[PDB]
Amino acid sequence: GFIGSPTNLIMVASTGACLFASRFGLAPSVRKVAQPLKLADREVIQTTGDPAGFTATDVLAMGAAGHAIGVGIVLGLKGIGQL
Amino acid sequence: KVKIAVDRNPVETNFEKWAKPGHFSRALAKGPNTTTWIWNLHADAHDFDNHTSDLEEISRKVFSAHFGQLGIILIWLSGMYFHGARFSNYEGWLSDPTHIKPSAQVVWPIVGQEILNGDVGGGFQGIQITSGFFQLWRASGITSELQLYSTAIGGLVLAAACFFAGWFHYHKAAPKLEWFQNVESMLNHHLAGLLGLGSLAWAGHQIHVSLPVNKLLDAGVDPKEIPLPHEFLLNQSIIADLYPSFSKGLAPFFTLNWAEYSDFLTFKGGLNPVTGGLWLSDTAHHHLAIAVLFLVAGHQYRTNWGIGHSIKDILESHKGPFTGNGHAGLYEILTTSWHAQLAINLALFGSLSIIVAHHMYAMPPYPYLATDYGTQLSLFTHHMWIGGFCVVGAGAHAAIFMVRDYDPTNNYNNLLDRVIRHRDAIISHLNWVSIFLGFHSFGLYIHNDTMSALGRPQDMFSDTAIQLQPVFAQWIQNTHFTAPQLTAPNALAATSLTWGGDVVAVGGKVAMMPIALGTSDFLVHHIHAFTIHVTVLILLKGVLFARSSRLIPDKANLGFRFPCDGPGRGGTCQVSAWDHVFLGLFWMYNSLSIVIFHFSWKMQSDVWGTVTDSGVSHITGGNFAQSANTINGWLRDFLWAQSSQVIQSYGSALSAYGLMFLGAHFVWAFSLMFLFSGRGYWQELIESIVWAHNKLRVAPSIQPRALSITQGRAVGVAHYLLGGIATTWSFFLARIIAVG
Amino acid sequence: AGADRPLWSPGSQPPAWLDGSLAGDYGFDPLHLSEEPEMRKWMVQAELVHARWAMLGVAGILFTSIAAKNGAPFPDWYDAGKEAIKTSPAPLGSLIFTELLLFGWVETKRLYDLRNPGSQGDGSFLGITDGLKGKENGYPGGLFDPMGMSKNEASFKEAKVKEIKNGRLAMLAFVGFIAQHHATHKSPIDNLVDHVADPFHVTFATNGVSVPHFTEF
Amino acid sequence: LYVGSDAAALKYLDGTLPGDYGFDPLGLLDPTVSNGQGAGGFVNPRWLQYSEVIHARWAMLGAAGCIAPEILGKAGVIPAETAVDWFRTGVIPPAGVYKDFWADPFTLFFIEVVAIQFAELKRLQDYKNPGSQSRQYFLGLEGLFKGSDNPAYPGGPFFNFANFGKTEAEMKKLKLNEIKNGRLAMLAMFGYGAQAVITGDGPFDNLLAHLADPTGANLITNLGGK
Amino acid sequence: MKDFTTYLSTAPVVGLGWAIFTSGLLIEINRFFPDPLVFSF
Ligand code: CLA
Ligand code: CLA
Ligand code: CLA
Ligand SMILES: CC1=C(/C=C/C(C)=C\C=C/C(C)=C/C=C/C=C(C)/C=C/C=C(C)/C=C/C2=C(C)CCCC2(C)C)C(C)(C)CCC1
Ligand SMILES: CC1=C(C/C=C(\C)CCC[C@H](C)CCC[C@H](C)CCCC(C)C)C(=O)c2ccccc2C1=O
Repeated sequence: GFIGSPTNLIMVASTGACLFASRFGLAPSVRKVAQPLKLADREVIQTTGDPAGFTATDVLAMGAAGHAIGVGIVLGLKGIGQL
Repeated sequence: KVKIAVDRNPVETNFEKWAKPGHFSRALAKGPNTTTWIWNLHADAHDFDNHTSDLEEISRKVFSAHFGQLGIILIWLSGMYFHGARFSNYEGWLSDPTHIKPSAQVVWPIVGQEILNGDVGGGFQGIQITSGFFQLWRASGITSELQLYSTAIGGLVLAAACFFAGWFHYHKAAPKLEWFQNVESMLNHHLAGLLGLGSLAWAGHQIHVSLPVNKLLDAGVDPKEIPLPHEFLLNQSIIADLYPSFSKGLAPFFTLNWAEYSDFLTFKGGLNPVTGGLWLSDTAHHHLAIAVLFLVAGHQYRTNWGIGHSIKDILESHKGPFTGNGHAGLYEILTTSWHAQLAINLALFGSLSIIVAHHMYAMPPYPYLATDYGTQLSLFTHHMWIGGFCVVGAGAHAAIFMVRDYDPTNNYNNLLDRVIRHRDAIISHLNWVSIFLGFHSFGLYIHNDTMSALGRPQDMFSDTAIQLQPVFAQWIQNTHFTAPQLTAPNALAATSLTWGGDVVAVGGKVAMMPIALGTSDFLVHHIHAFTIHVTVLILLKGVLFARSSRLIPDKANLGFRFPCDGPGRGGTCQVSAWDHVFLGLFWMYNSLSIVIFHFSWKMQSDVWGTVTDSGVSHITGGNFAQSANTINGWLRDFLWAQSSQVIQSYGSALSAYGLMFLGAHFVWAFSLMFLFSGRGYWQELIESIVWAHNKLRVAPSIQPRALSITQGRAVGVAHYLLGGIATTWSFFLARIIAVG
Repeated sequence: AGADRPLWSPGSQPPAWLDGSLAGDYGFDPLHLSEEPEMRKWMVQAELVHARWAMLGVAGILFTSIAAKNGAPFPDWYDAGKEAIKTSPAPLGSLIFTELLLFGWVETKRLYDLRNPGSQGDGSFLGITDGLKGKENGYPGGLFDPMGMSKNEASFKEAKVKEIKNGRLAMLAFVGFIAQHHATHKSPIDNLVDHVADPFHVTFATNGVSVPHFTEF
Repeated sequence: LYVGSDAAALKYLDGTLPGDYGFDPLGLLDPTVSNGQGAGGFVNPRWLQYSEVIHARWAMLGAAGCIAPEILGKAGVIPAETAVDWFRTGVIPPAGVYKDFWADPFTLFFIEVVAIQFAELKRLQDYKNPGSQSRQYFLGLEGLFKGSDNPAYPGGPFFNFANFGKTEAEMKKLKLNEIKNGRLAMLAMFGYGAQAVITGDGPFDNLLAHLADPTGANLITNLGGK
Repeated sequence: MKDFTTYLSTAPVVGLGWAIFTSGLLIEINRFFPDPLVFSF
């Protein structure tokens, strides 16, 4: 919440890591399918200038995932007495 | 892919089909000629699978019928709120809930029934209600009758809106088959919106309205002097005084410092000593966590945006080596058959109702709910019976799906085919398990009764002679008593008082206390398991042998609901799956009757009572440890020791319970003539009456006929269930109101 | 007198049974009543008698209230029966049953003229043949129309339209009488003077009824 | 440019609508949705466009009526007692009610509901039956209610008495600008309601607070964050 | 109207009408004649 707080830093890092994972393979996305690996799919939604398969629902889903991972990490570290 | 598919005006709103009673089926479209047509009019009314073979029309009818049932439910809820608004002493009950009985039904003085308006207290006369609506309204922050009036008017408005919605979504804008088949969208919207959004809205109401009103009520201030909920909503000074964390003003939520919300979102597991109910802050954090979990779960399935899970892909992927085609054709089955979904919904709804009853007697989630013993007993019994009816209807509609909607082409080597392929082994093993359970439980009871009648108390299976103590249940109780100690250290106390601890009492009456488990408890628990096993065996034999059997190889062609196949092969009476459900209904009734008898006796002997300086004096003095081990103990110390209030209720406000008890005995006895006998006797009797009316030239044009064998069985089981249910209802309510 | 006639709502489709022949036919029928010709005749007769009694009662109420406001000792239209049989030579019971006996003849003659048109004017009642014959469904005429301005067809139609419009207006006037006497407990003329004295303040919203006041803020 | 146009949504809509930026993620302009005859459901393209333009006009009027009193009362144009916040006029008596009015607020509500019921019921009857309000005599202004083929743009001697847009290009530009300003005012009234709930002040006061201190007065600082 | 009238002319609806009529008649008789047992004019 506070600018410069450790929770802000690590949750911004988590959201950016989720976005970077969605941009380049890694995390499954709209254009990524199949259970074991990730395979190319239909474009589904126009990306509106974004290269590769990166649409609005992609950034919405992975921002939600990043916020969830960040709040889980924050509360887990607060439970164990860490940052 | 997922989109709204709606046809515009497929059915015109005309009264021309209201004049013709039999119109949905071609068999009844020809008009009536015998009286068995009339029953057939009231039997195939909701059999939409038989009226048309088109799944789209059936789905539209199902949607409209669900809207109608929601409208009926909202009408009933609005009427309940209106009765609480006008013909009730809720305002008087709020001043002293431990001395004024809850009353919300008032009778008209016409023929001497005004004696039913008993002295409930607070300057009011009426019937002592056991629904617990007073405690629900106290948990919702309702103070004045104006709020109940507003809730009733809003309920009537929403009921009219739902009734118009059913008319619109059937006659005007009827959804197509592709709209109903979007199971992924339905699941996502139900998990996120129906359950999660409602949980979040109720959590917000508990935070902003229910918690301050309940805190001020527990403080002991006048309910008339309590500020209105909108004052808590708008002005922040009162909510800051009652809870300092509200002075932050949503700062800890968006800064992830949620521990600052710990004052009004607590984890003090247990019972509130002021009111004997669950902590409202605990319920607020509970519903908030449930809402968060359900909004997380509602984004699981793929609908229109690529990401998500496919139900068909998940079902086809989960295949093992011992099962062949693991869960292969189930997605096509559950997206085309309404009866399979009905069976699933009814089974899960009934099991969840049983869970609700158990976890509601265990933790009373309402202020001044545990002190009202009658409310708790009535709620437990009601949810118990509704759950049992739902789980037997699950087997009924599963058998209906087996007869009608099963396709062998889509089921070659899948799980359903293998279940049908070893159904005989399933039924044989279940029969052996049921017989062994019934022997080693009921024969144990008979052993105790015999050795009691033979003067051998040391030979009995009691708490003093042969200790067959429930060591697993006692170990689990001890572990859950230590759950806040080591495994859940953030909880202030135990999650419930049933595991152990101290005695919580309100107004001199014990709200909750630890429950000891002995040999009688083990005996009745194994008896319940045996009865459930037998009912499961009956319903599973009905479901699995619904299509074919060794006795009848072409049972599928005879339909789901047929009386018999003649006296051939020795006799094929009651061989249909419908007759199996009709037989299992009695076993469900017996099982739940024994369960509620165990609940009533155990909580009257070891839970409920009064609290004095010497200790806790229970209602029956704790005879369950020494009387529940024999059938004669239930006969004398539970059925004869109680039920004296029912028979002595004449001349008082409880006399309607005695009259209802007698009427229930009457209906239960009257059911036996339909359960026994047959059809030819009554048919010839009706022929003689036809001759009598023909002598006087008053023979009706519609030929009177005897009830069908299936119809006679249905009438018998319905009157039998109604008689037994109302007998237990009257006995329980009269006993728990007079002495409770 | 039909087809392109002003309706209750501009653009709404008029009902098939409401062709505009009847007086005051604005095609107003949300519940689709009076579809059958016999049901239409019964509804027309009921509307006509309700209209005549409503206009008579509203005129009497207005005259009594105007005289009371002018200074004449007349009671309010509400609870006038109490002082009425307090000062009546005829007590209650006898008066209402005498009224019922006097009304039964007229009501049953109206009913059997509605069921059988022209059957009353056959000399059965004091040898009257030309009179006591219904000119129309709900419009008897004869001795009930002493002066003959209903002989002209166009004049009769205009009189029917005027009568049904003033009847509907008097129906709403009587409903308003009941409503604002239950709301204000004053005479309708008192409500009229209060409305024309301070129109900007005195209205249906300042009586303490109709609109509820809970928070008072 | 198409502002965030979702793919597979252009398959059923071409460029005929004024805005028509191709943004339809869930999908409601599809002719397959509510296809048939008669009244049908409420999700049809004609009613969708009609409700969109009516929401646009109402939101534009609301944004104007929320800005003008506060802005003119900040200066000497509007006196201070009449320069109340838009939610403190009496629309929400918990928020605030202006007692010094020429009539009671419920009397004004009754006059308003009668007038707007006449207006919107005539509008609805013309929507169901085009040109029907010009036939039945209303006051003599029936020729002013002639309407057009599109119910969203009736025109006539009163609704468009300036007869702007003689050419089709000017009609298209005017319709696009109307729907754009209406969508902007819809988002504006959304923000106005949000600020009224959170800040409890007028939108111009919130704008001045953001202007004076950007970081010290923003959405993050509104709810307690830093 | 006539279709709704024939719906009201069906046996359950007229039976319901008879039920309310008879029940209301007996209830009003019992209310205005409180608890009689023997016919004594
Ligand atoms: C998040 C959105 C949402 C919500 C809240 C609901 C809610 C509901 N659905 Mg629905 N459903 C949805 C989306 C949603 N649906 C979608 C997208 C589909 C298509 C895939 C379906 C398909 C569907 C079927 C096929 C059926 C339901 C049924 C039901 C009801 C279940 C009974 C119950 O729990 O009573 C809860 C009751 C209440 C809480 C009382 C208030 C109910 C209000 C009026 C509903 C308001 C939510 C509504 C969806 C808003 C949109 C409607 C709007 C145009 C007016 C419930 C009202 C069943 C039904 O017909 O019930 C009538 C049923 O058989 N749903
Ligand atoms: C569904 C549940 C729910 C609801 C309705 C509320 C609602 C509220 N809570 Mg609560 N709260 C909740 C859950 C909920 N909360 C939960 C789960 C927690 C976690 C512990 C809290 C914790 C909490 C705290 C600690 C506090 C509140 C406060 C508030 C108020 C502030 C609202 C606000 O700023 O939000 C944001 C609201 C908006 C952005 C407004 C929505 C946008 C509007 C509606 C747009 C309208 C536009 C429209 C078109 C124009 C108007 C139309 C008109 C012209 C006709 C409000 C009454 C605070 C309070 O009471 O002080 C005032 C407070 O101190 N709540
Ligand atoms: C109290 C009466 C009674 C009794 C004893 C039984 C007994 C039985 N029924 Mg049931 N049943 C009853 C009433 C009863 N029924 C009624 C009223 C209905 C109508 C709804 C049904 C409907 C019904 C169905 C639908 C089914 C059964 C089944 C069964 C069997 C389950 C075996 C078991 O678990 O217990 C074991 C048996 C006992 C505990 C009997 C008690 C007697 C003593 C303890 C046994 C020893 C006696 C003595 C020591 C030996 C004497 C030897 C010599 C002198 C004769 C068993 C034969 C099921 C079945 O076939 O098997 C699973 C089944 O599917 N019954
Ligand atoms: C590179 C680039 C760029 C940038 C971009 C960006 C920077 C973005 C971002 C984005 C973002 C940054 C987003 C986010 C989102 C988020 C979200 C969506 C989240 C969440 C939500 C919610 C609603 C939540 C909830 C919750 C709660 C409350 C509780 C529980 C848990 C959770 C967390 C789940 C640009 C354009 C310039 C250019 C080009 C490229
Ligand atoms: C008695 C009996 C009959 C005969 C029962 C018949 C014909 C049903 C009679 C139902 C009556 C007509 C219901 C209505 C009774 C009253 C006339 C209605 C209430 C009257 C009061 C309100 C005055 C069967 O047909 C039968 C069939 C199969 C198994 C068992 C039996 C069985 O036991």
